[PDB]
Amino acid sequence: VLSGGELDKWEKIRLRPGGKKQYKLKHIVWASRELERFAVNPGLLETSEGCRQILGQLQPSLQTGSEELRSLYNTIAVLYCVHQRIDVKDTKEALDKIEEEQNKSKKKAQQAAAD
Amino acid sequence: VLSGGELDKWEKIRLRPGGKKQYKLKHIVWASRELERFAVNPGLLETSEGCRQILGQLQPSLQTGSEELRSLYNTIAVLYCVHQRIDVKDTKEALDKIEEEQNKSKKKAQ
Amino acid sequence: VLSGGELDKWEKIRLRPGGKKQYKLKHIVWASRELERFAVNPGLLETSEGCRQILGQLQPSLQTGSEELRSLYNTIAVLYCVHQRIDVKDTKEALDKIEEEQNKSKKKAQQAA
Repeated sequence: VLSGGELDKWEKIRLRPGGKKQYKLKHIVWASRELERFAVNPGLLETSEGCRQILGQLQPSLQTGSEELRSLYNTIAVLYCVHQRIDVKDTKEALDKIEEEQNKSKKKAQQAAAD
Repeated sequence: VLSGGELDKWEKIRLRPGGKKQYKLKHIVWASRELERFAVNPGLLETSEGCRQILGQLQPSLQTGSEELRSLYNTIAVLYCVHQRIDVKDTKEALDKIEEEQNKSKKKAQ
Repeated sequence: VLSGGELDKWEKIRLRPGGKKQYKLKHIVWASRELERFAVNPGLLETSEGCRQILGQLQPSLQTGSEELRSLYNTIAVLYCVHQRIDVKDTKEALDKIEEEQNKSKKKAQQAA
């Protein structure tokens, strides 16, 4: 899933914005076997675009989603930023970074639109 | 999920349209554990809009849907009505009560 | 799910084109157990329409689906064809058939209706 080097980046990211706990290889194994459970292809965790796709399939369920699902989604958000080379200090910065990413492109959509 | 009173109602409602058996405490718990089985939020059973979001989430998987899914759908349907103080005597009523309130949404929406 | 003649047709189909292995009884059973797990009604498997409805539901998940889902969808693709008396030699022919119908009705109920 992660290059050693992505792993090194991963293992410094904190689970919560000021927390002492950090992401670990066990969180990737979990996320992979979780996706397996929900019949999503865990091989997808190995590229940015994979992760982008998974997040899109899970995005809709977020609202009514239990914290086991939100926990899965967020793990994959952090992974995505890691594959993307987007520097984050914790999970929330991951999610913000992804959002302000979408919001930028969806403007360029509106803006490419009137051409 | 339910206050007593709210739960008093619940416990006289019959599984069937017109059969003898009724709604246990045990069915809410089941409904809760089903939801987290489906990674859906169980705290949603605690509110009417909550049950209203769940039913909306579940409503497309229903036709093709298994007996457990349809069973989960129907008790959350009843939960909803009891929650909504829109009372009823069986599931079928609670279900017509959503088919027929949903139509009041559609006829008054556009 | 299948009737004897359907099951002769079935146990004569292969999983891959010039392939050796064909569809056993074990495949109908797995797919039935798989569907109940997916909270889908296994009794749908014994009709062309139900198989149809299961496939249209599964289809959006396919692209990011695991091999378990991909294999669930393929068995059911084949099962439909059989219920339809469509003469598909392997799974590949099964899935283009599913691909043929799924766009017929997609084009229909959007640009006709």
